Amino acid sequence: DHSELLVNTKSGKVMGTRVPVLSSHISAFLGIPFAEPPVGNMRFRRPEPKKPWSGVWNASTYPNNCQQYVDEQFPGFSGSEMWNPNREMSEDCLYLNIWVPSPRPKSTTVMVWIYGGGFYSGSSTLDVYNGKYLAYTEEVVLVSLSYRVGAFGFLALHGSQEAPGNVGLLDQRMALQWVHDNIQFFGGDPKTVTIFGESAGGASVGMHILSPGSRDLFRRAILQSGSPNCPWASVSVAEGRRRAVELGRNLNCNLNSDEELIHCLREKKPQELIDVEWNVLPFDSIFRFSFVPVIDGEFFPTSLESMLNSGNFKKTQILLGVNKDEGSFFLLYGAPGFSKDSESKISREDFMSGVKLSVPHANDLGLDAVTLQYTDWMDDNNGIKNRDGLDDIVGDHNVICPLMHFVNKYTKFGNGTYLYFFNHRASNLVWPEWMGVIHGYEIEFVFGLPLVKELNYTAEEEALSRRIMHYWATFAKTGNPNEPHSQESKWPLFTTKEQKFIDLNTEPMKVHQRLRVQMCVFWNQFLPKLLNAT
Amino acid sequence: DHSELLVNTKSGKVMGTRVPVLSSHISAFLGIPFAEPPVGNMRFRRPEPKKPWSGVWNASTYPNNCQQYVDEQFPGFSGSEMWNPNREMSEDCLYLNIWVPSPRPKSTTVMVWIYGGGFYSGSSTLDVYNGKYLAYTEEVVLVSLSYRVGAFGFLALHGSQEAPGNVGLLDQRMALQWVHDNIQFFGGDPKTVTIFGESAGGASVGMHILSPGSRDLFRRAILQSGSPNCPWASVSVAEGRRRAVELGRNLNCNLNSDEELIHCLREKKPQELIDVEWNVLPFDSIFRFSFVPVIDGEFFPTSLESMLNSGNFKKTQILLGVNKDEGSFFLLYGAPGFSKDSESKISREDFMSGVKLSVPHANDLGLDAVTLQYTDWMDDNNGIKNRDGLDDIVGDHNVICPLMHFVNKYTKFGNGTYLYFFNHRASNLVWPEWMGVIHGYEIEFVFGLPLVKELNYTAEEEALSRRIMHYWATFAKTGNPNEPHSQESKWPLFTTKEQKFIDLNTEPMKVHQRLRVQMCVFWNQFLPKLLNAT
Ligand SMILES: *[C@@H]1O[C@H](CO)[C@@H](O[C@@H]2O[C@H](CO)[C@@H](O)[C@H](O)[C@H]2NC(C)=O)[C@H](O)[C@H]1NC(C)=O
Ligand SMILES: *[C@@H]1O[C@H](CO)[C@@H](O[C@@H]2O[C@H](CO)[C@@H](O)[C@H](O)[C@H]2NC(C)=O)[C@H](O)[C@H]1NC(C)=O
Ligand SMILES: *[C@@H]1O[C@H](CO)[C@@H](O)[C@H](O)[C@H]1NC(C)=O
Ligand SMILES: *[C@@H]1O[C@H](CO)[C@@H](O)[C@H](O)[C@H]1NC(C)=O
Ligand SMILES: C[C@@]12CCN[C@@H]1Nc1ccc(O)cc12
Ligand SMILES: C[C@@]12CCN[C@@H]1Nc1ccc(O)cc12
Ligand SMILES: [Cl-]
Ligand SMILES: [Cl-]
Ligand SMILES: [Cl-]
Ligand SMILES: [Cl-]
Ligand SMILES: [Cl-]
Ligand SMILES: [Cl-]
Ligand SMILES: [Cl-]
Ligand SMILES: [Cl-]
Ligand SMILES: [Cl-]
Ligand SMILES: [Cl-]
Ligand SMILES: [Cl-]
Ligand SMILES: [Cl-]
Ligand SMILES: [Cl-]
Ligand SMILES: [Cl-]
Ligand SMILES: [Cl-]
Ligand SMILES: [Cl-]
Ligand SMILES: [Cl-]
Ligand SMILES: [Cl-]
Ligand SMILES: [Cl-]
Ligand SMILES: [Cl-]
Ligand SMILES: [Cl-]
Ligand SMILES: [Cl-]
Repeated sequence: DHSELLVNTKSGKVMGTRVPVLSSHISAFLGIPFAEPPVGNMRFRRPEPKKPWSGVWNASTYPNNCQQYVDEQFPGFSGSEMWNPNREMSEDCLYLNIWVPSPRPKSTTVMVWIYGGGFYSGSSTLDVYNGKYLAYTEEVVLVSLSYRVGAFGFLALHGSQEAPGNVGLLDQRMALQWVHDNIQFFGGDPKTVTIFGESAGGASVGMHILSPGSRDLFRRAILQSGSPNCPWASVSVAEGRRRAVELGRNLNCNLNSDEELIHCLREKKPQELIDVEWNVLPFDSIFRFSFVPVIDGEFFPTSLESMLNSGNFKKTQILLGVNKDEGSFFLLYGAPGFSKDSESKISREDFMSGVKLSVPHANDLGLDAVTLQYTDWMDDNNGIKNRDGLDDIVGDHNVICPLMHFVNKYTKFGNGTYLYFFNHRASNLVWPEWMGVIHGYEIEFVFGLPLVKELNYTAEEEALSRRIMHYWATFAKTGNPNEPHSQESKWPLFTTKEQKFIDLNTEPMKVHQRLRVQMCVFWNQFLPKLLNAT
Repeated sequence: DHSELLVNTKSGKVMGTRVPVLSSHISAFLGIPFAEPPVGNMRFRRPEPKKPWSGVWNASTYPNNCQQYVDEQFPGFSGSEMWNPNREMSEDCLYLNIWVPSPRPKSTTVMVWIYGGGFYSGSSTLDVYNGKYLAYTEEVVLVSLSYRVGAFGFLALHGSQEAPGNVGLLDQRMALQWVHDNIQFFGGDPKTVTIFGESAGGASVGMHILSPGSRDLFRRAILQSGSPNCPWASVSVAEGRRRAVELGRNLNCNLNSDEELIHCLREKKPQELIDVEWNVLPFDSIFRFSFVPVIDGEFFPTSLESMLNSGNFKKTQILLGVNKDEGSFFLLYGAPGFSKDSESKISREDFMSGVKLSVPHANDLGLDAVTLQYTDWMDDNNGIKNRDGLDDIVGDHNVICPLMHFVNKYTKFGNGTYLYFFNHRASNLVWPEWMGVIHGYEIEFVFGLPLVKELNYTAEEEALSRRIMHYWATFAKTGNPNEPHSQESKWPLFTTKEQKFIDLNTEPMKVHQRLRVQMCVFWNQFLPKLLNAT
């Protein structure tokens, strides 16, 4: 072993690059391969382990981003473009990135990031995901993986082995297997790996907790604005098949057999599958994505609900939470009456159009039930109330209530739960005020962007980012976000009985209980009973 | 014409009695017959007009009270005994009472009182109904009628003419016909008659507004805590028949034909029918009575809802309202966990037992819907919240929301609506504090008991009674409760658009809007759609 930027792993030697960070420096090994390129006849198939290489792998520059739908609703606007691929797109995209403190640690806490983006998009190379601030400030080895999204990672024709489904989840598991096998050479302790992600990434984290084939590969888990049981996170095998066939029908494919269909889908260039991706959804809806995990009986033994009830899952500690206005993004992009440069005050007619779009699987009784629940009939024509009420409908149904069901089911068997409610609106936010604390905007605090002066955050925001980075890192390290024997206020543990949680903002810590119970009893207990009876 | 206490009517001469009232005096003609005694083969039949008499009728003492169930839940307790018959009970009970100012007016405003008591009880002779205070203070001719209740006034075997149903309503209409024909001789103006009643009496008033055969007999209407469309106020002809047959089955009657059944029921003494009256209800329930008006296609042309929608009803002015805690009486008497001498804090189990009892016709989804709606899940085990929530369930479902539906349907076609919310708890109340402002306790203010010193009301309460007596009387007289060109605050008119109403207490008048819309949209629009779909 010669240099600090050279590391010999079980797959071959890797050469990194020194990176500047807050007046200091650390090491980064970017673009390390963990699977063979899922190209050609490999498209839609399970990932294959990367064949070991001779010589030295150049790990000094980020890798390609997986083929995905690109958002151009607001061309040039940073608010939306900070999420788009910032590297060239390619089906050859299964790589991982590692940020190592300097000098190289011997056996320190490890954190693996799993990006979100509704399983149809996402990149490990985004600026808000730069792990050098976290690695540096908290001295953890920070890993960020990648995984096939869209049809590429989730086209599902159950029964077939050419496109069984969930391969994007299997891509994640292989990156986690590689971390388990090689993170030691980078100074990481494979027995103290914490996986964390946001949105589809948080749902993924929860899916690795559930899937028996993934449990042994990590120690602890953090989930941000995502839960495995989210209504948009999975589909039955019948629906997945139905959508795969419909995708084929959009490309004038032969539909006589799975082989015919799959072969045809494999002959198409990437952008061709992406171009008709959204045409397969079964309803006019928001917060619904075409290709997602399928409850196959393999990666997922049984229905998610029976697994949560039987305690059929990994038991450990978890730290999770949600943002105050999870729904605003999805209404801005597809609900009538909402627009980026307007206060978007909503009319009674658009409110109702929005309820229909938000609970696509509901019948009329169900739609009325929802409307009754979120309408102030003492002032039903208040455009701001209609807007905010619709925002909460989308956030409660799609993120918060599903996470609260998961939190409650998990706590009965887990070894420690820490729940947070993130409600701070960034001072340099480019989105309109009506969107509030947006889906995905706690991430910048988790990765420490506020400590970077040029980004223009207030001093209190830098403080908030530090507390957060330290809660996350201390939790990953010990199973508890609080410092042992500290003076600071204690984030209390979430219990079945007390159900406490804390707010996460620039104000002095404050503890609360039963996060949105009223609305969540509606969403998790009532509405489903109603839909199953009618 | 010789004396002030002697009056010659179209039915014969009547002799009254001078009565003392607040240091002064007035005349009272008590026990005037308006129908032939519905005795013997007359039981269950339509009322027959009283055959004119020779000589002078002694109208100096109250008449008998109709045969009815007598309440002995709290023997000796005034709170419950002030509602029980205070005269001997008899099937010979169709009489009316008149209080005439002195000196006798020539043609003044007339008010006719229709007592309540769920159509199974009630008397025109109760102390809280003494009309001398109102007649005196407001100089109106005050009439109080009587009508058969229980099986006697509402046994219904549609198709038959021996017991067609609604005869108790027909008893009321005949008393109103007699007032139309003879009130002139007592100084009353038959063209300015206002009918008013509480509970079943208020529902009756609304039924006379609906029934084309009753409309021409009165000018205006006042309804207190009752509405024709209340869930307990009527039954289909099938259900009435079903209950009449079940009553017969309780007395070991022959059930082969209506004639057999009716003849048998006619051979039984009164107390025998009363003794098994409650055994015919179809569900374990509260706020439900055995024999009530039937939607027969005669007195009621069509369903109450289609009549309200088509505007098929008398168009005039109406003044109506409800009390703050309508449900407490019915929970005290039959819901588990409630008792007279306890604070009655309710357990989650009794709350649920109570929901079942309160919405007897509901399936499980419906029961859950109700529970979800009235449960504070942030503190579901608060015994006081469970108690009060259950109180509102009973009041909203049985009185307030049905009245608000009626108010809204009526206003689209009426000539003026005045709505009130009575929320003052009497200072000398003998019932426990948890019952609040009880069903039936605004009556004592409407009849002016507070002006009687010996009854122990505060000075402010005497003031409240006077404003109320004067709103009622001024409304009966002109169609508007407000004084023309007055300094006092104005009770605004209730409109389809603004929906304003006022509170009625000892505080300075205050106007509000949309009385209990949130809960009433639930009860009037949502729940029924839910029950009709499931
Ligand atoms: C997490 O699991 C640990 C170990 O399974 C729990 O610690 C045990 O707690 C019981 C009760 O105090 C003791 O009898 C054992 O000796 C403990 N083991 C050790 C090594 O500490 C711990 O209580 C669990 N924590 C939570 C929040 O459930
Ligand atoms: C109650 O009815 C009366 C009479 O039908 C209404 O009075 C009429 O109002 C219109 C509009 O102002 C006038 O053109 C008529 O000349 C009025 N008639 C009389 C004799 O006043 C009155 O508006 C109605 N009130 C309510 C509250 O609906
Ligand atoms: C590593 O590869 C990148 C590819 O563009 C190149 O820019 C860089 O100079 C290379 N470094 C070495 C030592 O190969
Ligand atoms: C009227 O009848 C009642 C019946 O008890 C009696 O007390 C009263 O004295 C009678 N008066 C006359 C004049 O008949
Ligand atoms: C990761 C993000 C945050 C918002 N921008 C990115 N795009 C997207 C789409 C869906 C989702 O749930 C989450 C996301
Ligand atoms: C008239 C009263 C007021 C409470 N005491 C009398 N009894 C009774 C029963 C039912 C009802 O709706 C109303 C009543
Ligand atoms: Cl920097
Ligand atoms: Cl779903
Ligand atoms: Cl096929
Ligand atoms: Cl489709
Ligand atoms: Cl859309
Ligand atoms: Cl739950
Ligand atoms: Cl929950
Ligand atoms: Cl921003
Ligand atoms: Cl802005
Ligand atoms: Cl930023
Ligand atoms: Cl909940
Ligand atoms: Cl007196
Ligand atoms: Cl009903
Ligand atoms: Cl019969
Ligand atoms: Cl029965
Ligand atoms: Cl009962
Ligand atoms: Cl209504
Ligand atoms: Cl209404
Ligand atoms: Cl009292
Ligand atoms: Cl008391
Ligand atoms: Cl009294
Ligand atoms: Cl309403």
